Amino acid sequence: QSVLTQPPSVSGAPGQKVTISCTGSSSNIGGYDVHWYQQLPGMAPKLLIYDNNERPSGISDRFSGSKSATSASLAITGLQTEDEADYYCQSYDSSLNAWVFGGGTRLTVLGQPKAAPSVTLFPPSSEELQANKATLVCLISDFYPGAVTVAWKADSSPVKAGVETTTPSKQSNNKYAASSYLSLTPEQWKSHRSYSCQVTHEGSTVEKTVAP
Amino acid sequence: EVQLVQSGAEVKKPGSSVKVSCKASGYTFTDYYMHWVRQAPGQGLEWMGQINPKTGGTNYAQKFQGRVTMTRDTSTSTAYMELSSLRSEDTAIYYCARGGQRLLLLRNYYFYYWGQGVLVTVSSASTKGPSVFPLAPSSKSTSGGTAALGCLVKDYFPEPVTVSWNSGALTSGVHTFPAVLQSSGLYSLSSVVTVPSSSLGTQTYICNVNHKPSNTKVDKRVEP
Repeated sequence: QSVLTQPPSVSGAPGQKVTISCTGSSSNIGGYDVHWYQQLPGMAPKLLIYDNNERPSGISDRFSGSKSATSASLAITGLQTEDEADYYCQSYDSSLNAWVFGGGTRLTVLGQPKAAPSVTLFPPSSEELQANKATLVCLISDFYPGAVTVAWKADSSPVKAGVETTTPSKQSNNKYAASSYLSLTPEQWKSHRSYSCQVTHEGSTVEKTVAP
Repeated sequence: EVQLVQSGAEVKKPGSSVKVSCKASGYTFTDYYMHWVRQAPGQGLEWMGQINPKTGGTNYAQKFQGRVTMTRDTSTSTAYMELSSLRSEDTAIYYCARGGQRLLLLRNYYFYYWGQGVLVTVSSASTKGPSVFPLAPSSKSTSGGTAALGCLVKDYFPEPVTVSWNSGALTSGVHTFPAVLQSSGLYSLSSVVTVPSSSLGTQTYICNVNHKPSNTKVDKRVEP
């Protein structure tokens, strides 16, 4: 899928160093220079490093690149909240005769206090039930950092079917929000004592449950 | 100074074809190769190919060989990328990015100048207005409280929808969540509003949901 290889994610406290690896082969990095792009959310990729270690005008010296044999590396010092973005390496492959990219590394800057999520669980409305559908809605908010997993139970038994969960999204207050939906038949809704939405955050669990 | 201005954002059906444009200004169009780079949402960058603006000559990435046509209109300084036989996995942001100078034997191969990118959404789904359902106040899930009530905006296509409360009069304590995409190919979202318990029965709460693509407006009163 992607010819160059990067770690999917790195993270750091403000002020610290992070390093992002880009691994290739003799057919790409072994023969060609490596360039690096910083993609802020909603933006086109922005050239961050070119020709292994050069910076475009405007790019801070906190960003440095290096290349070695068949890999390349992007070093970031004095990590800032502004550095939160996706980082891509790029080169060219002579075997493929094609430009090649790394799969990207998501950098998170831990610029807020850790916070457990608030969890609100809504039962199906009578209107949806009359449409012979049923959706439980689990709303998760004000957690930090922005990574949760959601587990649904019917009574005590887990349900994986019909579960749809958004990725976390940054609120206006810089904490995160997410939602999870459990689709049921109205029969399924009525035929259990309860349904639970369990949200796991940093190895801690917050749970809400509702009942017909 | 140099600007790459893109167009062609849309929602397509699988099997169809899309043509995205990239108009170059601020330099002599014919002096630099033009490249196309796609990015499926949440995913990485994918080189599609390049075009020589002077000659019209092209080189396509392997993956797209059977399906892509890159052209140029030198008189409008515009490069075109047409992708055919679209399927859902062609859902992506399509960027044009300027390459190295055409005549140079050893030219640069990073991308400094990018177009803003154009979203192409490929889905079998047809335009569908949402069903709106009230999320009746669960008093025992807002510790402290207050209490949160809301509106579920279910099964619409395509994005976006917008929601307000009380025709926009109520704005505080309002949280409208990012939509989710379901197996049906349809989207759903919720909007919730955190509110003083004693004010539940004294008004009250009406969610106004606008889905422009389907010309649907729903005003849902949420009773406790």
